[PDB]
Amino acid sequence: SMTKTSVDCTMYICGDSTECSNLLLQYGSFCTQLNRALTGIAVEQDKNTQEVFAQVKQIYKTPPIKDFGGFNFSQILPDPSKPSKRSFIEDLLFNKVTLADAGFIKQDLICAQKFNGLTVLPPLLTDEMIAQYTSALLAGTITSGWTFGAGAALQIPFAMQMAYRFNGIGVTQNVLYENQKLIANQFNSAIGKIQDSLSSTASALGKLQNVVNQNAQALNTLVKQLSSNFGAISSVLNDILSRLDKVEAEVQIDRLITGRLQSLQTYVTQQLIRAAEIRASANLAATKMSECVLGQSKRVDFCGKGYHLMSFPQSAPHGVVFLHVTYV
Amino acid sequence: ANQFNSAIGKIQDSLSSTASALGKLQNVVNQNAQALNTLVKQLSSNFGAISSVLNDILSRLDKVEAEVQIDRLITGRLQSLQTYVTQQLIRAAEIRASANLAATKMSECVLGQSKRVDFCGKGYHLMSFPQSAPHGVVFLHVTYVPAQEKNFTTAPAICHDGKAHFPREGVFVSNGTHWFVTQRNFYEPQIITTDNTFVSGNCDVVIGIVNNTVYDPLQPELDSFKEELDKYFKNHTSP
Amino acid sequence: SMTKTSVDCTMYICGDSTECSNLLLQYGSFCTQLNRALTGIAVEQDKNT
Amino acid sequence: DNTFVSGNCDVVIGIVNNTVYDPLQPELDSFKEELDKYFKNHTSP
Amino acid sequence: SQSIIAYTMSLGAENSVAYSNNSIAIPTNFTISVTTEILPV
Ligand SMILES: *[C@@H]1O[C@H](CO)[C@@H](O[C@@H]2O[C@H](CO)[C@@H](O[C@H]3O[C@H](CO)[C@@H](O)[C@H](O)[C@@H]3O)[C@H](O)[C@H]2NC(C)=O)[C@H](O)[C@H]1NC(C)=O
Ligand SMILES: *[C@@H]1O[C@H](CO)[C@@H](O[C@@H]2O[C@H](CO)[C@@H](O[C@H]3O[C@H](CO)[C@@H](O)[C@H](O)[C@@H]3O)[C@H](O)[C@H]2NC(C)=O)[C@H](O)[C@H]1NC(C)=O
Ligand SMILES: *[C@@H]1O[C@H](CO)[C@@H](O[C@@H]2O[C@H](CO)[C@@H](O[C@H]3O[C@H](CO)[C@@H](O)[C@H](O)[C@@H]3O)[C@H](O)[C@H]2NC(C)=O)[C@H](O)[C@H]1NC(C)=O
Ligand SMILES: *[C@@H]1O[C@H](CO[C@@H]2O[C@@H](C)[C@@H](O)[C@@H](O)[C@@H]2O)[C@@H](O[C@@H]2O[C@H](CO)[C@@H](O)[C@H](O)[C@H]2NC(C)=O)[C@H](O)[C@H]1NC(C)=O
Ligand SMILES: *[C@@H]1O[C@H](CO)[C@@H](O[C@@H]2O[C@H](CO)[C@@H](O)[C@H](O)[C@H]2NC(C)=O)[C@H](O)[C@H]1NC(C)=O
Ligand SMILES: *[C@@H]1O[C@H](CO)[C@@H](O[C@@H]2O[C@H](CO)[C@@H](O)[C@H](O)[C@H]2NC(C)=O)[C@H](O)[C@H]1NC(C)=O
Ligand SMILES: *[C@@H]1O[C@H](CO)[C@@H](O)[C@H](O)[C@H]1NC(C)=O
Ligand SMILES: *[C@@H]1O[C@H](CO)[C@@H](O)[C@H](O)[C@H]1NC(C)=O
Ligand SMILES: *[C@@H]1O[C@H](CO)[C@@H](O)[C@H](O)[C@H]1NC(C)=O
Ligand SMILES: *[C@@H]1O[C@H](CO)[C@@H](O)[C@H](O)[C@H]1NC(C)=O
Repeated sequence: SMTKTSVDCTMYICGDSTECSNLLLQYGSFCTQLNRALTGIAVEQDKNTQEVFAQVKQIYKTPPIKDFGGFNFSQILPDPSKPSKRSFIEDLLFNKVTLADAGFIKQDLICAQKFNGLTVLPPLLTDEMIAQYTSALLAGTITSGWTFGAGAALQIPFAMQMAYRFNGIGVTQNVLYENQKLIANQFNSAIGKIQDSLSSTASALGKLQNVVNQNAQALNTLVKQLSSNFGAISSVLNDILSRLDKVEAEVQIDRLITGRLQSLQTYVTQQLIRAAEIRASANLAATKMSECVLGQSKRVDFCGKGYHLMSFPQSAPHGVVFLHVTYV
Repeated sequence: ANQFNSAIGKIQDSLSSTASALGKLQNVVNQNAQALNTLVKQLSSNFGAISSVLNDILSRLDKVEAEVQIDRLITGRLQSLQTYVTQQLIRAAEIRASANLAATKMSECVLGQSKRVDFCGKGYHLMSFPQSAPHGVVFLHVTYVPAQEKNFTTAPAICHDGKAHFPREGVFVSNGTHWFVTQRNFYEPQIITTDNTFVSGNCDVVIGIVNNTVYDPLQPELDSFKEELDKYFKNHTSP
Repeated sequence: SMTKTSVDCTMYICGDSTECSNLLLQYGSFCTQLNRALTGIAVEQDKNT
Repeated sequence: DNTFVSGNCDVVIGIVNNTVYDPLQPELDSFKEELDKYFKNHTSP
Repeated sequence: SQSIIAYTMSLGAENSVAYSNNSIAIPTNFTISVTTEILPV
């Protein structure tokens, strides 16, 4: 997803001016459509979120015994001891991105945004509920293989599922069992290298961070356009109205509407186009969830580089992460 | 055949009574109709000019005064069309992405048998049938879905003769007393014959292996050949 | 990938004139907004390739 | 068991020679020697 | 006596899969299902 926003167009242009509102009416419904177009964007952020994460209709829980044949999901399963029931790797990913607000109770860029009718809206599914769908998607996988996608959940021993997996990559099921302790240790070592990576490096989440950075910056740009003259005698609306009479104001105010209104249509164009970038990224993420997490993929390099075994999802700010597990 | 006919009955009955189903195609028709209405309603906007109507400014003003008014209505109607065309260009790319998706699903689900999970609808994919719609396509996707599961003890491999044995296709299960080999996607048990199974190495290495005898279906074909033989010998002792 | 493009918004709008460039300052950040829009595309043409 | 057959040995460019086992063969062979022992003992009476 | 109510959404039926190191579920019967899909063209 990207950040939800809404923009009280009449506050943005005309913050507490009856005059500016009466003149803004001369351009008919331009604000209405802008409200409707940001509404179209905002509905589809929850669609995008729900398609990626609600790919199951049951909230599967792991058994309390970790009898998984040596593989150590304790770093990707729920930590019960944290109120956010996220994994080890999730709690790294949530530290790495530092969100400029999400709508968590206002009672700084975002004070200015609020005072110009720009509001960040809360997402439909909370980071806890996303972590829960993610916990279910994972807890199904390590107990039920691909079957929990294709119908009712069917239990299977994890080492037996991995045998079928190996058949999926064109490797015969004895090869797993004759090396099972090694295969567990390599998986455990690899999960350890994702931790040791993500904890250390400052460049990893650039793909998500650049989306957030643009959302922040475009709101900051749309704020900063309020400081322009557009050739009027001030950028401050009241410094016009408290200086000039009614007739002489209408020139200056029409200049500010000519500016500000183009300032919104520009942003809402940028946001729409941006939304098409994210809608594709979400439709892809839902596809990878379907085929790599609920499945095993015979598509080359589709589920990370190498012959695909399985994938584990993890949530991140405005995003998802796929731990793709592969035989090389 | 009955379950398919029945589930096509369920398709008809579904779309017979409820309005909400075609809401995707209704939303494409509604946005296109909405935007044309919204564009038309901009012909009512003043843009500060003394009318919405071009011909009234030309019914009342001369060339010197009318240009200062007409240029307003030009500026604001051009901006209304620059907006509608930016919106429709953006929307049109949503429809393009959907048209590439609808062709890709035609390609792999109707002309084929997809192995992509949850692409051609839920279940394991058997086949799909296309149907037209106003500005769309409807796929009737047909899927096999497992229904009635039974708990079994299961084993990765069997030990019969120090050698470890594995299914060539399928899995081993116990009904709680006897070991059988069966296909992974449907319970149909069979005797663990040397034809259902292949061998690799010895039973020291396989974590969670067990003990169970493996039937070589050639053995009694020769042991019946041996009792056929030993009676030909008993006979031949008589003359 | 398509041709990368980038624009001097002052040289397109107000080419060889300070006089126009002053009247453009009144509109503020828009030229940099356009530049970023084009610099975004231009990075993505390398990325696509 | 591992292999399937088609055609005689000319048609396959880059063909080779290697003794191919039949796991049925020594099973009928060790049975031919057991049987051979039977035959012989029936000579003794 | 109908009124608008507001609630924390339930996400679906909560479950615990009957996993163990030696247990499998294999299906003895199956349903053939037909699902509609609608797309813009
Ligand atoms: C586990 O699966 C086994 C195979 O289905 C099953 O054992 C089978 O039980 C039937 C009777 O219910 C036997 O049928 C035979 O019974 C006697 C044998 O002398 C005859 O009078 C009958 O004509 C018929 O031949 C099968 O012989 C028997 N098979 C085996 C391999 O023992 C078990 O009962 C199943 N276990 C459970 C707990 O259900
Ligand atoms: C599964 O079946 C196997 C074959 O019956 C069985 O193996 C047998 O285990 C016994 C007990 O350990 C061995 O008995 C000998 O143990 C040592 C030598 O290894 C000697 O010092 C003792 O005096 C005694 O003779 C058998 O030799 C051994 N044979 C084979 C071929 O394995 C397994 O124990 C069985 N496992 C289960 C889980 O039931
Ligand atoms: C691979 O093994 C084959 C079997 O040993 C072998 O074939 C044999 O080739 C020789 C030499 O050409 C033949 O010898 C006869 O050749 C003609 C008749 O074809 C006669 O006029 C000669 O006097 C001579 O008897 C064998 O008859 C032939 N037999 C068979 C069954 O193939 C191949 O030559 C070997 N190839 C390689 C690459 O080693
Ligand atoms: C498959 O078995 C599990 C549990 O294993 C069995 O549970 C005992 C009741 C008994 O049969 C033992 O020999 C086994 O160890 C079943 O899980 C139970 O499901 C019911 C609801 O249907 C629930 O009330 C119980 O608490 C569950 N028990 C446990 C231990 O998980 C499961 O339902 C069985 N599936 C089928 C299809 O029979
Ligand atoms: C799975 O690996 C984790 C480490 O990633 C193990 O958890 C650690 O256990 C040791 C010993 O009790 C503690 O000192 C650490 O503080 C634990 N780390 C964390 C992050 O919890 C866990 O024990 C391993 N599981 C198995 C079955 O060996
Ligand atoms: C598999 O399930 C089907 C139903 O989906 C079963 O068929 C029904 O069986 C009962 C009697 O057992 C009949 O009253 C119904 O009329 C049958 N329905 C149909 C569609 O024929 C079927 O018997 C089950 N088979 C197995 C092997 O479990
Ligand atoms: C399964 O694991 C338990 C310990 O959790 C062990 O006691 C039991 O013997 C194991 N059974 C098999 C078939 O591996
Ligand atoms: C035994 O072999 C003799 C020939 O040596 C034959 O005539 C007779 O029918 C055989 N009897 C049986 C029971 O096979
Ligand atoms: C392979 O190439 C070599 C030359 O390096 C040639 O002598 C030989 O006959 C070729 N064999 C086959 C089966 O192509
Ligand atoms: C012949 O075989 C019998 C068993 O059928 C055996 O008792 C006897 O000792 C054998 N005699 C010889 C000479 O091999």
